[PDB]
Amino acid sequence: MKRTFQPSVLKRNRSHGFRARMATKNGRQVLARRRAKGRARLTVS
Amino acid sequence: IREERLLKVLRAPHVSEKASTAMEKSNTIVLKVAKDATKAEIKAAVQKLFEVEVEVVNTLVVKGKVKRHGQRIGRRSDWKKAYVTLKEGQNL
Amino acid sequence: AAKIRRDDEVIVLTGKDKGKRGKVKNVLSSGKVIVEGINLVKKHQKPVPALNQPGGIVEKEAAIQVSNVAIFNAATGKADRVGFRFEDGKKVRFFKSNSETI
Amino acid sequence: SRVCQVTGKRPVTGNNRSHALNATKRRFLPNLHSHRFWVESEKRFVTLRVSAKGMRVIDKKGIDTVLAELRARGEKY
Amino acid sequence: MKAKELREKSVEELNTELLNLLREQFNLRMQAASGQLQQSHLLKQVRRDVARVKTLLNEK
RNA sequence: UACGGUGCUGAAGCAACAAAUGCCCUGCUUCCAGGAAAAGCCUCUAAGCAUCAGGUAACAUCAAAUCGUACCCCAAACCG
RNA sequence: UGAAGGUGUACUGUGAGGUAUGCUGGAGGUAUCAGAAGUGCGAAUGCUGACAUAAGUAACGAUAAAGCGGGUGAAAAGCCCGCUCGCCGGAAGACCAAGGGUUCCUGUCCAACGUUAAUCGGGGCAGGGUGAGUCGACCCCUAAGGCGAGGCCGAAAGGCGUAGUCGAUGGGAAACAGGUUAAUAUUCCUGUACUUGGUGUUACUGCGAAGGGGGGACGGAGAAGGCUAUGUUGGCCGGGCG
RNA sequence: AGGACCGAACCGACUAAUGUCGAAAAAUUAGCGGAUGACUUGUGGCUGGGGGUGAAAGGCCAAUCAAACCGGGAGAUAGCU
RNA sequence: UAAGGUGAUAUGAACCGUUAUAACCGGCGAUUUCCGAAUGGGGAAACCCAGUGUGUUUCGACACACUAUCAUUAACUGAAUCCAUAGGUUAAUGAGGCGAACCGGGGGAACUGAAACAUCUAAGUACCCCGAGGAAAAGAAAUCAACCGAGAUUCCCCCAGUAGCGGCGAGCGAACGGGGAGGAGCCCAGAGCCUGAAUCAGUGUGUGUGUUAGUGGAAGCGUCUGGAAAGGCGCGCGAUACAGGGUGACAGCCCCGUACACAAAAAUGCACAUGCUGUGAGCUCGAUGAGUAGGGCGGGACACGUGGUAUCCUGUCUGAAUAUGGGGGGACCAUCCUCCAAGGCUAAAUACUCCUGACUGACCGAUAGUGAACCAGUACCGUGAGGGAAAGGCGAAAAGAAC
Ligand SMILES: [K+]
Ligand SMILES: [K+]
Ligand SMILES: [Mg+2]
Ligand SMILES: [Mg+2]
Ligand SMILES: [Mg+2]
Ligand SMILES: [Mg+2]
Ligand SMILES: [Mg+2]
Ligand SMILES: [Mg+2]
Ligand SMILES: [Mg+2]
Ligand SMILES: [Mg+2]
Ligand SMILES: [Mg+2]
Ligand SMILES: [Mg+2]
Ligand SMILES: [Mg+2]
Ligand SMILES: [Mg+2]
Ligand SMILES: [Mg+2]
Ligand SMILES: [Mg+2]
Ligand SMILES: [Mg+2]
Ligand SMILES: [Mg+2]
Ligand SMILES: [Mg+2]
Ligand SMILES: [Mg+2]
Ligand SMILES: [Mg+2]
Ligand SMILES: [Mg+2]
Ligand SMILES: [Mg+2]
Ligand SMILES: [Mg+2]
Ligand SMILES: [Mg+2]
Ligand SMILES: [Mg+2]
Ligand SMILES: [Mg+2]
Ligand SMILES: [Mg+2]
Ligand SMILES: [Mg+2]
Ligand SMILES: [Mg+2]
Ligand SMILES: [Mg+2]
Ligand SMILES: [Mg+2]
Ligand SMILES: [Mg+2]
Ligand SMILES: [Mg+2]
Ligand SMILES: [Mg+2]
Ligand SMILES: [Mg+2]
Ligand SMILES: [Mg+2]
Ligand SMILES: [Mg+2]
Ligand SMILES: [Mg+2]
Ligand SMILES: [Mg+2]
Ligand SMILES: [Mg+2]
Ligand SMILES: [Mg+2]
Ligand SMILES: [Mg+2]
Ligand SMILES: [Mg+2]
Ligand SMILES: [Mg+2]
Ligand SMILES: [Mg+2]
Ligand SMILES: [Mg+2]
Ligand SMILES: [Mg+2]
Ligand SMILES: [Mg+2]
Ligand SMILES: [Mg+2]
Ligand SMILES: [Mg+2]
Ligand SMILES: [Mg+2]
Ligand SMILES: [Mg+2]
Ligand SMILES: [Mg+2]
Ligand SMILES: [Mg+2]
Ligand SMILES: [Mg+2]
Ligand SMILES: [Mg+2]
Ligand SMILES: [Mg+2]
Ligand SMILES: [Mg+2]
Ligand SMILES: [Mg+2]
Ligand SMILES: [Mg+2]
Ligand SMILES: [Mg+2]
Ligand SMILES: [Mg+2]
Ligand SMILES: [Mg+2]
Ligand SMILES: [Mg+2]
Ligand SMILES: [Mg+2]
Ligand SMILES: [Mg+2]
Ligand SMILES: [Mg+2]
Ligand SMILES: [Mg+2]
Ligand SMILES: [Mg+2]
Ligand SMILES: [Mg+2]
Ligand SMILES: [Mg+2]
Ligand SMILES: [Mg+2]
Ligand SMILES: [Mg+2]
Ligand SMILES: [Mg+2]
Ligand SMILES: [Mg+2]
Ligand SMILES: [Mg+2]
Ligand SMILES: [Mg+2]
Ligand SMILES: [Mg+2]
Ligand SMILES: [Mg+2]
Ligand SMILES: [Mg+2]
Ligand SMILES: [Mg+2]
Ligand SMILES: [Mg+2]
Ligand SMILES: [Mg+2]
Ligand SMILES: [Mg+2]
Ligand SMILES: [Mg+2]
Ligand SMILES: [Mg+2]
Ligand SMILES: [Mg+2]
Ligand SMILES: [Mg+2]
Ligand SMILES: [Mg+2]
Ligand SMILES: [Mg+2]
Ligand SMILES: [Mg+2]
Ligand SMILES: [Mg+2]
Ligand SMILES: [Mg+2]
Ligand SMILES: [Mg+2]
Ligand SMILES: [Mg+2]
Ligand SMILES: [Mg+2]
Ligand SMILES: [Mg+2]
Ligand SMILES: [Mg+2]
Ligand SMILES: [Mg+2]
Ligand SMILES: [Mg+2]
Ligand SMILES: [Mg+2]
Ligand SMILES: [Mg+2]
Ligand SMILES: [Mg+2]
Ligand SMILES: [Mg+2]
Ligand SMILES: [Mg+2]
Ligand SMILES: [Mg+2]
Ligand SMILES: [Mg+2]
Ligand SMILES: [Mg+2]
Ligand SMILES: [Mg+2]
Ligand SMILES: [Mg+2]
Ligand SMILES: [Mg+2]
Ligand SMILES: [Mg+2]
Ligand SMILES: [Mg+2]
Ligand SMILES: [Mg+2]
Ligand SMILES: [Mg+2]
Ligand SMILES: [Mg+2]
Ligand SMILES: [Mg+2]
Ligand SMILES: [Mg+2]
Ligand SMILES: [Mg+2]
Ligand SMILES: [Mg+2]
Ligand SMILES: [Mg+2]
Ligand SMILES: [Mg+2]
Ligand SMILES: [Mg+2]
Ligand SMILES: [Mg+2]
Ligand SMILES: [Mg+2]
Ligand SMILES: [Mg+2]
Ligand SMILES: [Mg+2]
Ligand SMILES: [Mg+2]
Ligand SMILES: [Mg+2]
Ligand SMILES: [Mg+2]
Ligand SMILES: [Mg+2]
Ligand SMILES: [Mg+2]
Ligand SMILES: [Mg+2]
Ligand SMILES: [Mg+2]
Ligand SMILES: [Mg+2]
Ligand SMILES: [Mg+2]
Ligand SMILES: [Mg+2]
Ligand SMILES: [Mg+2]
Ligand SMILES: [Mg+2]
Ligand SMILES: [Mg+2]
Ligand SMILES: [Mg+2]
Ligand SMILES: [Mg+2]
Ligand SMILES: [Mg+2]
Ligand SMILES: [Mg+2]
Ligand SMILES: [Mg+2]
Ligand SMILES: [Mg+2]
Ligand SMILES: [Mg+2]
Ligand SMILES: [Mg+2]
Ligand SMILES: [Mg+2]
Ligand SMILES: [Mg+2]
Ligand SMILES: [Mg+2]
Ligand SMILES: [Mg+2]
Ligand SMILES: [Mg+2]
Ligand SMILES: [Mg+2]
Ligand SMILES: [Mg+2]
Ligand SMILES: [Mg+2]
Ligand SMILES: [Mg+2]
Ligand SMILES: [Mg+2]
Ligand SMILES: [Mg+2]
Ligand SMILES: [Mg+2]
Ligand SMILES: [Mg+2]
Ligand SMILES: [Mg+2]
Ligand SMILES: [Mg+2]
Ligand SMILES: [Mg+2]
Ligand SMILES: [Mg+2]
Ligand SMILES: [Mg+2]
Ligand SMILES: [Mg+2]
Ligand SMILES: [Mg+2]
Ligand SMILES: [Mg+2]
Ligand SMILES: [Mg+2]
Ligand SMILES: [Mg+2]
Ligand SMILES: [Mg+2]
Ligand SMILES: [Mg+2]
Ligand SMILES: [Mg+2]
Ligand SMILES: [Mg+2]
Ligand SMILES: [Mg+2]
Ligand SMILES: [Mg+2]
Ligand SMILES: [Mg+2]
Ligand SMILES: [Mg+2]
Ligand SMILES: [Mg+2]
Ligand SMILES: [Mg+2]
Ligand SMILES: [Mg+2]
Ligand SMILES: [Mg+2]
Ligand SMILES: [Mg+2]
Ligand SMILES: [Mg+2]
Ligand SMILES: [Mg+2]
Ligand SMILES: [Mg+2]
Ligand SMILES: [Mg+2]
Ligand SMILES: [Mg+2]
Ligand SMILES: [Mg+2]
Ligand SMILES: [Mg+2]
Ligand SMILES: [Mg+2]
Ligand SMILES: [Mg+2]
Ligand SMILES: [Mg+2]
Ligand SMILES: [Mg+2]
Ligand SMILES: [Mg+2]
Ligand SMILES: [Mg+2]
Ligand SMILES: [Mg+2]
Ligand SMILES: [Mg+2]
Ligand SMILES: [Mg+2]
Ligand SMILES: [Mg+2]
Ligand SMILES: [Mg+2]
Ligand SMILES: [Mg+2]
Ligand SMILES: [Mg+2]
Ligand SMILES: [Mg+2]
Ligand SMILES: [Mg+2]
Ligand SMILES: [Mg+2]
Ligand SMILES: [Mg+2]
Ligand SMILES: [Mg+2]
Ligand SMILES: [Mg+2]
Ligand SMILES: [Mg+2]
Ligand SMILES: [Mg+2]
Ligand SMILES: [Mg+2]
Ligand SMILES: [Mg+2]
Ligand SMILES: [Mg+2]
Ligand SMILES: [Mg+2]
Ligand SMILES: [Mg+2]
Ligand SMILES: [Mg+2]
Ligand SMILES: [Mg+2]
Ligand SMILES: [Mg+2]
Ligand SMILES: [Mg+2]
Ligand SMILES: [Mg+2]
Ligand SMILES: [Mg+2]
Ligand SMILES: [Mg+2]
Ligand SMILES: [Mg+2]
Ligand SMILES: [Mg+2]
Ligand SMILES: [Mg+2]
Ligand SMILES: [Mg+2]
Ligand SMILES: [Mg+2]
Ligand SMILES: [Mg+2]
Ligand SMILES: [Mg+2]
Ligand SMILES: [Mg+2]
Ligand SMILES: [Mg+2]
Ligand SMILES: [Mg+2]
Ligand SMILES: [Mg+2]
Ligand SMILES: [Mg+2]
Ligand SMILES: [Mg+2]
Ligand SMILES: [Mg+2]
Ligand SMILES: [Mg+2]
Ligand SMILES: [Mg+2]
Ligand SMILES: [Mg+2]
Ligand SMILES: [Mg+2]
Ligand SMILES: [Mg+2]
Ligand SMILES: [Mg+2]
Ligand SMILES: [Mg+2]
Ligand SMILES: [Mg+2]
Ligand SMILES: [Mg+2]
Ligand SMILES: [Mg+2]
Ligand SMILES: [Mg+2]
Ligand SMILES: [Mg+2]
Ligand SMILES: [Mg+2]
Ligand SMILES: [Mg+2]
Ligand SMILES: [Mg+2]
Ligand SMILES: [Mg+2]
Ligand SMILES: [Mg+2]
Ligand SMILES: [Mg+2]
Ligand SMILES: [Mg+2]
Ligand SMILES: [Mg+2]
Ligand SMILES: [Mg+2]
Ligand SMILES: [Mg+2]
Ligand SMILES: [Mg+2]
Ligand SMILES: [Mg+2]
Ligand SMILES: [Mg+2]
Ligand SMILES: [Mg+2]
Ligand SMILES: [Mg+2]
Ligand SMILES: [Mg+2]
Ligand SMILES: [Mg+2]
Ligand SMILES: [Mg+2]
Ligand SMILES: [Mg+2]
Ligand SMILES: [Mg+2]
Ligand SMILES: [Mg+2]
Ligand SMILES: [Mg+2]
Ligand SMILES: [Mg+2]
Ligand SMILES: [Mg+2]
Ligand SMILES: [Mg+2]
Ligand SMILES: [Mg+2]
Ligand SMILES: [Mg+2]
Ligand SMILES: [Mg+2]
Repeated sequence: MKRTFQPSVLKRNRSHGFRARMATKNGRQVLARRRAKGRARLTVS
Repeated sequence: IREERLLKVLRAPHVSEKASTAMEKSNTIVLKVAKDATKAEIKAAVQKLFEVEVEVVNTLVVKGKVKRHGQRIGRRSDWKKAYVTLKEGQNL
Repeated sequence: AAKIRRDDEVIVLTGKDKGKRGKVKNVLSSGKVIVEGINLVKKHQKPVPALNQPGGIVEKEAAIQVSNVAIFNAATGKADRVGFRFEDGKKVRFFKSNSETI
Repeated sequence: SRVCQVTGKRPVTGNNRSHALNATKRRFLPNLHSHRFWVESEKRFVTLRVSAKGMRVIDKKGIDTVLAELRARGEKY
Repeated sequence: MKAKELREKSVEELNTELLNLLREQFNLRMQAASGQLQQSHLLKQVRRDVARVKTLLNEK
């Protein structure tokens, strides 16, 4: 009966993507964290 | 016209039923080309290396299959094939 | 500077083939030689469909550790430790006690 | 930003103490005003955002002497 | 072969590059995939012999 | 006839009537709540330029790259 | 010539314990007196793994429905072929977008996965399969809106915004019929077309934007008229005489 | 003409029974309300936590809301078990 | 360096070598796709799309370079408007982003404690931001002291839980003085006779002696159990080497090391000569930091909560004397004493360890030790930020079980 995740790759990338993160001071720090932790998938891309 | 590099375009001839049926009946050759490799470059390469009269080149990108074996996933490389149609002066 | 090497008559110091002598077939990277007629192991070779398919047991020459073998002197008539020295420009081996060159 | 071009007076912080000494954070902004100064060296008006005390430094020194110090730091006016 | 290839002309040394690419690499690459080639070692040494030349003709 | 078919042939291939929520219709009447933008496109000339450069037709010849193209898609392949 | 550990047995101390030893085990162990503690577990709806119980119990996911004959096979209610029966048919059909991401197709295999079996499968394992000037994206323009040189503003971070530049869900050139593959087809083939560019010849001639104008270019409802998709019935054609 | 009428799609959710270790962390079945409008829906945008948004119910803001979620202060503190 | 090499799971196939042109390990290079500050414009990172010139080309078009922004600098130039300025062009140089902690600044909580709570505490703590450097800050007295004296700064030990501060509660808590580590000083607000002298400054430059490859490197034997001897027993031998690890059980002498003796074509880190684009001592003479010190007002910092409250900082409004001058000595005053503010610079002792090398543990030994001994920040979970596992061991040798 209509769940929360209703996927859309445009929305996904525009919202959470690499360039979306790069755009902002705080979004750049997220990447700096995921790199510091050492994640394989740095963003969803 | 693009000397030296033309040699790097054509990787190998492709072997299949669909490839074979298109030898005699359609007068084409199917072949694995470089991931770059434009239809002009494939044509110009066949025109020099194989040295035959090319009518037109059709091209596509084949997606690699995800082969999970043992306990690890691993996908094949994406490779590009080119159906190269030949003129009436044909051989191989 | 490997002390035991390719075309070299050795004698076995330890193991079921203690006292036997033979030539080295090939030294391995791991530090193990394959001396002929020494570690004879009776392998059960499975008849693989492709190429040859004999189907039978075979006495293969297994590997032995380098420290289990010493070069045969052929003068004293026993095992001897190897050294290294510079005779002429090149480096060469020698027997400790009865200082000869190989 | 609320910064005097002459003195460099910027907004400092501090408390706003009540009768019962309830410390609540505040700011002390400086008395800034965009004012036009006649530079008699090159015959024109120069607009500067200065504190009231800035104006007194410009009165005490020369406008050209202050602009000389402003130009050394790498500013515009 | 390097010591011999080093003493060559800048125009003449291209002809060896083009000869290494023209046949050899291409021919063996096409012959390998068709299943006519037994000697697989040739693919390696040709690729290294190109690199040698393409290194050698970067003199400026 | 591998029982799959496959090359060969291959007749008629019209008229009436009914008929859309499609199309004409970005129409028409009509109403008040008064109904995107910008290029492509046609047109006009300044700054310019005058046996130039451009346009115009008719023609010939090239050129049209690259990526997607399987499959499911009111579902066992999506979200649960 | 058998350590620790495991497992029994027999002695033994007031107790926590200790000693000896059979079997298993196959390389460690440690007297003594000292020294130091991650020093002792039955509970904390403690924590992790294992394993019970209920129990061979409920359940096996729409009450659209099966039946039989033959085939393959170690085995067939379920797979294949056939013939009946049934159910959907503004869908439970057929194409798409989004979203998945090889599930497609072929051969092969039945451990696990499938709420049963499985010779079957969207399962395992190999190998194939996605062909475009015209379909879509790309590109061209823009909406809401995002970003935004200078800028204005803000302790710093940054905020807003001009020129611009992005941003479709909208506007903007052109391809259709039939044939074909185990699997693609407005893409391959055959038959007919069409569009926008670049580039040479001829005969003419007043051309050129960051500009002007036109156009693109737009609402709801309603009503009618003509059409077509399509359907029906004759006609013609090929079989049919039960 | 109409926030007109009846009625499918579509949007809803008044009654009942079922279901409640479900077919389903809100559904099914049979009825039920709106159905040219203050309608409905696709695609993309904007508003952010004492903040948003709200034809107002403390409703809604990713199955979480009288103050979201994640990380941190942090082993908060617990005269209690 | 070298007789075995073509990395691993992980074999096969085809090869490559043996006294040196295989592999292997280092120094210096060459290449160095795309994304990413990303920088030609854009963008849903790993894609789309160009401009300009150049140089070839068979109509088709190839190849390589450039082209971000900003900040200084310079030349072209240049609107309202006469002069110029704003602006616009290209070039020179630099900046941009990432990274563990430590460091200095700009902001800056609350839970908590006070047995409630609001001053106070937690605490200038967590966190956010900015800017550095191998350290950073401080720093050569307008400092203390007590009529005695010291002599920049930082860090350690006391002084001392002292004096004080404090809803005089909870709590906060110095300084003087003493002992140590470490030591060092200078430059401008400029005239003199005279001047390259001290000094730090290019860089070469021989040097030293490290770093990045390495080379040599002693001495064991027989019997007894046993699958296997390094073990038992007997006889030896080395030891500037008995650290350690491997080898079919526990090896000084089997192997690899070890002590020790050595070793560089090339690149570099230091420590002395040192030619020097390029840099001034000593003198005399002076000068000696103004919207400044101080004050009023409001805040903050000082152990010190406005209190009798010195001292420091400054948002605000004011405002001296400037060396017969002024600051300080904890309200304030007068004598005595001591210093010279309103401009700068400066090594060492000190803090830290993403990372590199060796070594060490009354540290852990697979529910421990990292989350991660295993291909783990993985599978998996979440739209996302983010969370986040389980999983070690055949044997001495695959001899991994032909039939
Ligand atoms: K039927
Ligand atoms: K705390
Ligand atoms: Mg979104
Ligand atoms: Mg941060
Ligand atoms: Mg994370
Ligand atoms: Mg991800
Ligand atoms: Mg074609
Ligand atoms: Mg294509
Ligand atoms: Mg791959
Ligand atoms: Mg407070
Ligand atoms: Mg004005
Ligand atoms: Mg180069
Ligand atoms: Mg048939
Ligand atoms: Mg009709
Ligand atoms: Mg009908
Ligand atoms: Mg109209
Ligand atoms: Mg036209
Ligand atoms: Mg015209
Ligand atoms: Mg053509
Ligand atoms: Mg073409
Ligand atoms: Mg399709
Ligand atoms: Mg289908
Ligand atoms: Mg279907
Ligand atoms: Mg469908
Ligand atoms: Mg449905
Ligand atoms: Mg369907
Ligand atoms: Mg569910
Ligand atoms: Mg599902
Ligand atoms: Mg015994
Ligand atoms: Mg005994
Ligand atoms: Mg015994
Ligand atoms: Mg025993
Ligand atoms: Mg025994
Ligand atoms: Mg025992
Ligand atoms: Mg023990
Ligand atoms: Mg015991
Ligand atoms: Mg038993
Ligand atoms: Mg028992
Ligand atoms: Mg015993
Ligand atoms: Mg016994
Ligand atoms: Mg036993
Ligand atoms: Mg052991
Ligand atoms: Mg042991
Ligand atoms: Mg022991
Ligand atoms: Mg014991
Ligand atoms: Mg003991
Ligand atoms: Mg102790
Ligand atoms: Mg315990
Ligand atoms: Mg207990
Ligand atoms: Mg227990
Ligand atoms: Mg377990
Ligand atoms: Mg049963
Ligand atoms: Mg029961
Ligand atoms: Mg029952
Ligand atoms: Mg039952
Ligand atoms: Mg059932
Ligand atoms: Mg049933
Ligand atoms: Mg049934
Ligand atoms: Mg039969
Ligand atoms: Mg049978
Ligand atoms: Mg069978
Ligand atoms: Mg049968
Ligand atoms: Mg059979
Ligand atoms: Mg049979
Ligand atoms: Mg049978
Ligand atoms: Mg049967
Ligand atoms: Mg049957
Ligand atoms: Mg059935
Ligand atoms: Mg059937
Ligand atoms: Mg059928
Ligand atoms: Mg029905
Ligand atoms: Mg119907
Ligand atoms: Mg379609
Ligand atoms: Mg899926
Ligand atoms: Mg995919
Ligand atoms: Mg699969
Ligand atoms: Mg299938
Ligand atoms: Mg099968
Ligand atoms: Mg079975
Ligand atoms: Mg199996
Ligand atoms: Mg089953
Ligand atoms: Mg089940
Ligand atoms: Mg199948
Ligand atoms: Mg399958
Ligand atoms: Mg196209
Ligand atoms: Mg069309
Ligand atoms: Mg699109
Ligand atoms: Mg294009
Ligand atoms: Mg355009
Ligand atoms: Mg645009
Ligand atoms: Mg707008
Ligand atoms: Mg805009
Ligand atoms: Mg903006
Ligand atoms: Mg600019
Ligand atoms: Mg600027
Ligand atoms: Mg700006
Ligand atoms: Mg303004
Ligand atoms: Mg902004
Ligand atoms: Mg605009
Ligand atoms: Mg669109
Ligand atoms: Mg169009
Ligand atoms: Mg379109
Ligand atoms: Mg069209
Ligand atoms: Mg058709
Ligand atoms: Mg046809
Ligand atoms: Mg036909
Ligand atoms: Mg199909
Ligand atoms: Mg055609
Ligand atoms: Mg024709
Ligand atoms: Mg014709
Ligand atoms: Mg025509
Ligand atoms: Mg047309
Ligand atoms: Mg045309
Ligand atoms: Mg216009
Ligand atoms: Mg429109
Ligand atoms: Mg309308
Ligand atoms: Mg109406
Ligand atoms: Mg009417
Ligand atoms: Mg009509
Ligand atoms: Mg018709
Ligand atoms: Mg028709
Ligand atoms: Mg009829
Ligand atoms: Mg008949
Ligand atoms: Mg009848
Ligand atoms: Mg109305
Ligand atoms: Mg109505
Ligand atoms: Mg009625
Ligand atoms: Mg009704
Ligand atoms: Mg629907
Ligand atoms: Mg309902
Ligand atoms: Mg509902
Ligand atoms: Mg009722
Ligand atoms: Mg009922
Ligand atoms: Mg129940
Ligand atoms: Mg039930
Ligand atoms: Mg209902
Ligand atoms: Mg009713
Ligand atoms: Mg009704
Ligand atoms: Mg009604
Ligand atoms: Mg909806
Ligand atoms: Mg939306
Ligand atoms: Mg938003
Ligand atoms: Mg909140
Ligand atoms: Mg918050
Ligand atoms: Mg807020
Ligand atoms: Mg508000
Ligand atoms: Mg509402
Ligand atoms: Mg209420
Ligand atoms: Mg909720
Ligand atoms: Mg609620
Ligand atoms: Mg709350
Ligand atoms: Mg709250
Ligand atoms: Mg949330
Ligand atoms: Mg902490
Ligand atoms: Mg707690
Ligand atoms: Mg070596
Ligand atoms: Mg061979
Ligand atoms: Mg060489
Ligand atoms: Mg060499
Ligand atoms: Mg590289
Ligand atoms: Mg960019
Ligand atoms: Mg560049
Ligand atoms: Mg640049
Ligand atoms: Mg770029
Ligand atoms: Mg797009
Ligand atoms: Mg100038
Ligand atoms: Mg002008
Ligand atoms: Mg002018
Ligand atoms: Mg530049
Ligand atoms: Mg440059
Ligand atoms: Mg910087
Ligand atoms: Mg930086
Ligand atoms: Mg700090
Ligand atoms: Mg800091
Ligand atoms: Mg700090
Ligand atoms: Mg602060
Ligand atoms: Mg508090
Ligand atoms: Mg509180
Ligand atoms: Mg309290
Ligand atoms: Mg309390
Ligand atoms: Mg309370
Ligand atoms: Mg701070
Ligand atoms: Mg921070
Ligand atoms: Mg920063
Ligand atoms: Mg250091
Ligand atoms: Mg440095
Ligand atoms: Mg410093
Ligand atoms: Mg300093
Ligand atoms: Mg100072
Ligand atoms: Mg001084
Ligand atoms: Mg002095
Ligand atoms: Mg001093
Ligand atoms: Mg004295
Ligand atoms: Mg003294
Ligand atoms: Mg002293
Ligand atoms: Mg009181
Ligand atoms: Mg404190
Ligand atoms: Mg304390
Ligand atoms: Mg004293
Ligand atoms: Mg002393
Ligand atoms: Mg001292
Ligand atoms: Mg001392
Ligand atoms: Mg010392
Ligand atoms: Mg010292
Ligand atoms: Mg001393
Ligand atoms: Mg010294
Ligand atoms: Mg001195
Ligand atoms: Mg001094
Ligand atoms: Mg001065
Ligand atoms: Mg030395
Ligand atoms: Mg050595
Ligand atoms: Mg040795
Ligand atoms: Mg014996
Ligand atoms: Mg013997
Ligand atoms: Mg005996
Ligand atoms: Mg015996
Ligand atoms: Mg035996
Ligand atoms: Mg022995
Ligand atoms: Mg014994
Ligand atoms: Mg002796
Ligand atoms: Mg020993
Ligand atoms: Mg053992
Ligand atoms: Mg012993
Ligand atoms: Mg011994
Ligand atoms: Mg040892
Ligand atoms: Mg001994
Ligand atoms: Mg020494
Ligand atoms: Mg040297
Ligand atoms: Mg030498
Ligand atoms: Mg050198
Ligand atoms: Mg001074
Ligand atoms: Mg001054
Ligand atoms: Mg003062
Ligand atoms: Mg003051
Ligand atoms: Mg005073
Ligand atoms: Mg004072
Ligand atoms: Mg005052
Ligand atoms: Mg007053
Ligand atoms: Mg005052
Ligand atoms: Mg005051
Ligand atoms: Mg106060
Ligand atoms: Mg205080
Ligand atoms: Mg008092
Ligand atoms: Mg008093
Ligand atoms: Mg005083
Ligand atoms: Mg003075
Ligand atoms: Mg004096
Ligand atoms: Mg004097
Ligand atoms: Mg006086
Ligand atoms: Mg005085
Ligand atoms: Mg003093
Ligand atoms: Mg003082
Ligand atoms: Mg005084
Ligand atoms: Mg006093
Ligand atoms: Mg005092
Ligand atoms: Mg004092
Ligand atoms: Mg006085
Ligand atoms: Mg002074
Ligand atoms: Mg003086
Ligand atoms: Mg002062
Ligand atoms: Mg001072
Ligand atoms: Mg001051
Ligand atoms: Mg000051
Ligand atoms: Mg000073
Ligand atoms: Mg320095
Ligand atoms: Mg130093
Ligand atoms: Mg030590
Ligand atoms: Mg130890
Ligand atoms: Mg330990
Ligand atoms: Mg252990
Ligand atoms: Mg663990
Ligand atoms: Mg264990
Ligand atoms: Mg375990
Ligand atoms: Mg963890
Ligand atoms: Mg996920
Ligand atoms: Mg295990
Ligand atoms: Mg193993
Ligand atoms: Mg083992
Ligand atoms: Mg077996």
